[PDB]
Order: sequence, then C-alpha cells, then structure tokens
Amino acid sequence: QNAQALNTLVKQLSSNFGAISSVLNDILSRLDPPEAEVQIDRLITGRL
Amino acid sequence: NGLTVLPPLLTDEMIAQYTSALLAGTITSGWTFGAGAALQIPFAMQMAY
Amino acid sequence: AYTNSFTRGVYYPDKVFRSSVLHSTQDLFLPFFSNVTWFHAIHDNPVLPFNDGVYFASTEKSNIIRGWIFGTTLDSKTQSLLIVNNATNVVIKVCEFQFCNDPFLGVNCTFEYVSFKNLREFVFKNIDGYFKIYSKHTPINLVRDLPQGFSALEPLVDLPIGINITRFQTLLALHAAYYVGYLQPRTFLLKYNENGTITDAVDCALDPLSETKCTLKSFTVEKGIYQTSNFRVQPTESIVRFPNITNLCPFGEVFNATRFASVYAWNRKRISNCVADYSVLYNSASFSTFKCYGVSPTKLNDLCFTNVYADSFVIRGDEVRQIAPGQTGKIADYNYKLPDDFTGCVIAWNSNNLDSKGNYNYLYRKPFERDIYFPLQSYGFQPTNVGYQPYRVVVLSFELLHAPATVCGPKKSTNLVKNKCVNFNFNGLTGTGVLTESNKKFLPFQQFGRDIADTTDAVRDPQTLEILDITPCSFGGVSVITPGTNTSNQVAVL
Amino acid sequence: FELLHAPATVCGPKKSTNLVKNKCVNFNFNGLTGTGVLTESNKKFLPFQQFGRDIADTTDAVRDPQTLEILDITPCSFGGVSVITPGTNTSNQVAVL
Ligand SMILES: *[C@@H]1O[C@H](CO)[C@@H](O)[C@H](O)[C@H]1NC(C)=O
Ligand SMILES: *[C@@H]1O[C@H](CO)[C@@H](O)[C@H](O)[C@H]1NC(C)=O
Ligand SMILES: *[C@@H]1O[C@H](CO)[C@@H](O)[C@H](O)[C@H]1NC(C)=O
Ligand SMILES: *[C@@H]1O[C@H](CO)[C@@H](O)[C@H](O)[C@H]1NC(C)=O
Ligand SMILES: *[C@@H]1O[C@H](CO)[C@@H](O)[C@H](O)[C@H]1NC(C)=O
Ligand SMILES: *[C@@H]1O[C@H](CO)[C@@H](O)[C@H](O)[C@H]1NC(C)=O
Ligand SMILES: *[C@@H]1O[C@H](CO)[C@@H](O)[C@H](O)[C@H]1NC(C)=O
Ligand SMILES: *[C@@H]1O[C@H](CO)[C@@H](O)[C@H](O)[C@H]1NC(C)=O
Repeated sequence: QNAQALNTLVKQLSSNFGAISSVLNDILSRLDPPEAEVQIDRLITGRL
Repeated sequence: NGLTVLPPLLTDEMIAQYTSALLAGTITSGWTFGAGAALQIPFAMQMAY
Repeated sequence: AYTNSFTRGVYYPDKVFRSSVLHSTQDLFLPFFSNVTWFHAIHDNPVLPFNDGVYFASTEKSNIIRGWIFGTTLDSKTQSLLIVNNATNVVIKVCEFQFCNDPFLGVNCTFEYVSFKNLREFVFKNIDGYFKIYSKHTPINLVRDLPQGFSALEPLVDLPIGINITRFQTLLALHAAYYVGYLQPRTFLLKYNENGTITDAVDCALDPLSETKCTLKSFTVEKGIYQTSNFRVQPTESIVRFPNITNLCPFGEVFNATRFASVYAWNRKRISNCVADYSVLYNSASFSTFKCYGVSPTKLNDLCFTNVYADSFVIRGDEVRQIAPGQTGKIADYNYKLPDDFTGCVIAWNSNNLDSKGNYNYLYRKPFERDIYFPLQSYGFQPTNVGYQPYRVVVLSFELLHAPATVCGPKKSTNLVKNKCVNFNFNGLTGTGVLTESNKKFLPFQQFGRDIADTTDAVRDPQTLEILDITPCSFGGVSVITPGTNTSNQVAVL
Repeated sequence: FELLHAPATVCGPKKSTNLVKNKCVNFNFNGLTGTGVLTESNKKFLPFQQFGRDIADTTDAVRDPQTLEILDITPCSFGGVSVITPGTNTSNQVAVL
C-alpha cells in the first residue's frame, strides 16, 4: 500500500492539469513570465 | 523529486535484541520479569503454573 | 580596517504597527556578524560601491560627518543626490553638482529641500528609483568601535529621485570613524514587544540554531532534532549543446518572395537542417503583426524544433484576425484552418504597395487542409481600398516534440563536462544535474529518455552521438540536533 | 499609483463625516473600508505608521487622518445561533441560544 501510494504520487508529476506541459522547465523555456505564470499555477494547483 | 525515506530508530538488530530479551525472560522466569525482577523457575514448573 | 556588524542594521520594514508578536520579514538588511569596512577621521572619504544597498553608521563627538553623495560618477556629468547637515539645517539636493576632486566641508536640478558620545545609524537603498532612508540616533560611551547591541531604525525619508546609484561618498567637516556595510536579501525573525518596539532579532542564514529559530518562529528552542532546511548541491557552469551546423534558414525566400500564393491554394515550405535566427523577423519593423500563440517570440533563439513550416498566402486585411487557434469565420472555417492547439507565430504585413494594382490573381474558398453557384470567390486588390488592402501572411508552425531537432537558433555551444553538477541545455531542453557516461542503448531514432515522473532520464549528445545519464546532484534534509536554549546555543547538523 | 498602506497624500474627491466612537459603524479611512466599533486606544503607533494589522492581515487599528489619534477596531458582536427545541411532534415552542 505504501509503495502504491508513492508510485501514484510520482506518476502525478507527468500530468498536465490543464497546462501546456507537465514539465516545468518546458513551460519556463518557452513562455515569458506573464504567460508562464498562468501555466505554472495550473501545475501548482494540481501538484499541491 | 523530493521523496525520501527515513530509517527507523530501532534497527532490525535492536528489535532482535528486544525479542530475545522478552523470550529469554519468558523461558527462564515466566511472568515474574513482567511484574518486577526476573525470578528464575525450572521450566517444567513454569508450565505447571 | 574591518569590524563586526553584530546585531546592528535592522529597521522597521513597513508602516504596519505590531506588538507582542514574533513576526518574520524578508528585506535588504545587514547580515548579522558579517564584516563592515571601518574608516577613520583622525590625524578618509573614498568612493565606495553602493551595490544592492548600504548600511552606514558613524560615531561622533563633534558632528564631523555632515553629508553624503550618491551617483555613478559624482562629477557633474550625472545627477547626484547630496545630503548636508550644517548646524541646524538639513539640506537635500539632487543637482548635477560639480564636486571637488576631493570633496569636503571646511569649519538640471529635479529636487530641493531645506529644514564617542553619539551613534548615528542609517540605511540607504534604491528600489525602482526610490531612495529610502532609515535612521536611528542613540547616545553612546565608546570610542574604539561600534557598540554591541540591538535597537531598530524607523523610516524617515523616501525620495523619488529616479537616479541610478552605483557609488557613493561621504562628506567630512575639517578644521569621527564611520562604517560601511552591504545590505543583502536575508529573511529575519523580529521580536516586537508590548510597546511594539523590535527588542530582538534572528538572521535566518547566520547559523543552524538561527535557522531553527527561523523555522519554529521562536527565540527559545526546545531540546530535539528539527528539519530546518533541505541541502541541495549547486551547479558550477552551464553546458550548451546544439548540432554544429552553420547553414542559415531561408526565411528571406518566404518573406521576400516575388509572389505569394492564394489562400485557397496556400504554400507550405519546409524549413530544416539550418540555423534559425528569429531576431531578424521579430526586430524588423516591416511587420504589421507578429503574434505568437505557441511560445514567446524572444525564446525562439534558445528553443529549437524538429521541423518548421511556413504557410504562405494572401488574404484581405480584416481577415488577419481569423488566422489563430480558437477562431471561426468564413476564412478560419472555409479556406485556412489552424489547429486549436497550434504552436507557433502568425506574421503579416500589407502588400498595398506591391500586390495591389486591380489585382485579381488572389482567390479564396480540417487543420492544414488545402482545398484545391460556386464556393469560389476572389478579390480585386487596389491601392486605394486599410481593411480592404491585401496582406501577406506567413504562418510559422513549429514542431517541439522531443525528437532530434533539425532547426536550432543562433546560439553557440560550449564544451561538455562530465561527472560534475552542471546547468545543461540540450537542444532547448534544460535542467540541472550530473552528466555521466551510460550504457543505455538508445535506438537510432531516439533522442531523449524519460523516467516515471516524465523527467529526463538520459540524453543523446546532439554533436557526438553518445548517451549521457542525468542523475540530480546529491541532496537531502538538513536537521539540527540541539539541547534546549536554556542549556546551550551549541548545535550539531545532520 | 502607489496604494501601499501608508499615509495618503492624494485622496479622492469625497467629503468626510464626523467620527462616532463606541458604536458599530461602516468605516472608510483613506479608502480602507470595513465594519467595526471604533474605540480609543493605547497603541503607540510610531509617527510613520498609519495602519496596524492582526495575524489574519486584517486591520487592527488605524490613525485618524484628520486628527492623529489611534483608534482600535473591534468587529461588531457576532456568534452562532442555536435553536433549542423539543421535537415538533410535541411542541412548536423554541428557545434561542
Ligand atoms: C571578516 O574579516 C576577517 C579578517 O579580519 C576574516 O578572517 C573573516 O573571514 C571575514 N568574514 C567575512 C564573513 O567576510
Ligand atoms: C547650509 O548650506 C546652505 C547652502 O546649501 C546655506 O544657504 C546655509 O546658509 C548653510 N547653513 C545655515 C546654518 O544656514
Ligand atoms: C540638461 O539636460 C539636457 C538634456 O535634456 C542637456 O542637453 C543639457 O546640457 C543639461 N544641462 C547641463 C547644464 O548640463
Ligand atoms: C514600554 O514603555 C514603557 C514606558 O512607557 C516602559 O516602562 C516599558 O518598560 C516599555 N516596555 C514594554 C512594556 O514593552
Ligand atoms: C527582406 O528584405 C529586407 C530588405 O529590404 C531585409 O531587411 C529583411 O531582413 C528580409 N527578410 C528576411 C526574412 O530575410
Ligand atoms: C559535430 O562536429 C564533428 C566534427 O568535430 C562532426 O564529425 C559531427 O558530425 C558534427 N555533428 C553534427 C550533429 O553535425
Ligand atoms: C484637520 O483640520 C484641523 C483643524 O480643525 C487641522 O488642525 C488639522 O491639521 C487637519 N488635518 C490634516 C491632516 O490636514
Ligand atoms: C407524532 O404525530 C403523529 C401525527 O402526525 C401521531 O400520529 C403520532 O402518534 C405522534 N407520535 C408521537 C411519539 O408523539
């Protein structure tokens, strides 16, 4: 059960949660802050 | 990702020492070691009780 | 000469009243127990750096220090803030003053104002053009050095000077030592008492017990082990890798073409195996619009693509708005459709001085479909027709899927360093970790590997086709083993 | 425009009213609004301080912009209301707590 809980938690990092990408660095390397922040907030809400 | 695992305070060896103590107590002194001092008793007599 | 800053150089950070509370704040404070440069005025008024900001302090017996100069050159070539206190009149000016080769006082202006035994502490910082002054005067009985102790400074003045300050100098009265300490972005815990006066402080980055007081929001710490921080190793240098190709991408052949195609039969040119400098297209003033839906236009220089396609055709001016993801209309739906997940930029300019005559060669009628009483209609473009003028539009479609990148912009590569923690960039893909040799057999078509978290596991070096493993630099929780502060201030760190 | 909570030098076109103490009022101090009882206080604001704050970042006290005295703000009395009742199969009489 504990292994499953951790594996689930890690797999969630691959989710977009409405963002253009699950990868945080790919958002930052592509968008200027005024737009990057929106995409990041979507990931923060999902990951939090 | 920031996911780590902490070790237990009591290692497997330490747990083994505790079960050994509890077992040695049970065998050589019955229940007396639980209440107070471990009071040796012939095992057959312990079983009689 | 240098001295110990101790616990001096904390100020009331805001005009908010607080009391009996252990509040915590981040501002440009003097770091606790750091060194400050010690200057003398016996039998010493150099120009010092201002950096991100300055704590200043001085000790007096006869009011020798009477002023300050702030600016970049301090020589009448730029505006320089001047503060002077002569007898009972404080004078503040921001003129392009002509200062002496060695400014002292004997015993295009935008602003003017006119109003050891003594320690006078000040804080100077220059945030978005505002010169903020905090200060505190207190009686002392000490000649040798700064007194040890704590008492916070109120804000007094805030001058909207708009001056770029990089250097400063003091002004002495000649017939009083002073100290200069650099402010840094250090978080503090501040003990507001019943009167609301800050009576104690704890710099967060001083030492592991101070981290523990910052983490527990308490000036007293109980006996235990406390997880104050996470230790993470930092990178040393960056590594930038791109295919070592010098061919330039033929954008001129798209944008400066003799003739554009009609929108019913739009052209699609493939751009590949080249260096794409997008600064030219972005900086050029010839474009009426340059709107990006995919990525920001200034990131295009670092980022690179598997392929880039240029969709080239002529439309009427008022229809420019329809070439975008999420749009509908007679053009967006009938003759030229983009994906609603389209990645890229739509660039357009009028051709009123080139295609217009009338010019009847332009005809109009799924995403990227070319559809080669009729549905077919055309325009007669004339130079006398703005919204009815022809526009040349080029849509740049970018494929960013993680695969070998053929289009990479004008950025020079660096050498690659193995077995060291580094900030890497492989074909626009960035991250931080240790690049090592690997035994991961990537297939010839594979460029990147991935882990369970979708993070990069390994990469193929774009210049030399070898596989490098990416393992994040060693990290872990810190913890501070401490007896109670009633027993000791000594601590040990895990 | 700088809206940081600090003494206001430029205020919008609007007439002031008299201030009433020890009563529940709807107040507006330099554009800062809320509801509460304004009372005399012993909170020694420093000369540069205009507003005080609580843990929740709500306003704790204010300095009156016309007369520089400090007023405490205590939110107007409130509380849960409970109804004590025998079942309605016995009586429709209730008591209120
Ligand atoms: C302060 O200066 C002394 C030399 O007087 C030096 O040993 C010490 O490391 C310096 N400390 C800092 C934090 O710069
Ligand atoms: C202080 O300097 C000003 C010039 O900046 C001068 O006019 C004034 O007389 C001086 N001192 C006093 C005490 O007035
Ligand atoms: C004042 O600023 C202007 C720039 O608008 C400059 O041309 C002029 O020389 C400056 N005045 C002096 C005395 O340097
Ligand atoms: C506050 O000020 C009073 C004097 O008004 C003083 O007696 C007291 O020690 C100070 N400290 C407190 C109570 O915060
Ligand atoms: C088109 O030609 C102009 C010169 O008239 C040049 O400045 C511009 O950069 C060219 N456009 C492209 C995409 O090369
Ligand atoms: C990088 O340069 C080397 C020569 O040092 C060459 O052999 C190799 O093919 C180049 N790589 C790419 C991707 O063009
Ligand atoms: C408000 O009016 C009084 C006179 O009744 C005056 O003394 C006071 O300074 C004024 N306050 C402000 C902030 O101007
Ligand atoms: C509750 O009221 C109903 C009438 O609607 C009655 O028939 C029933 O007996 C009552 N029960 C009790 C416990 O009073």
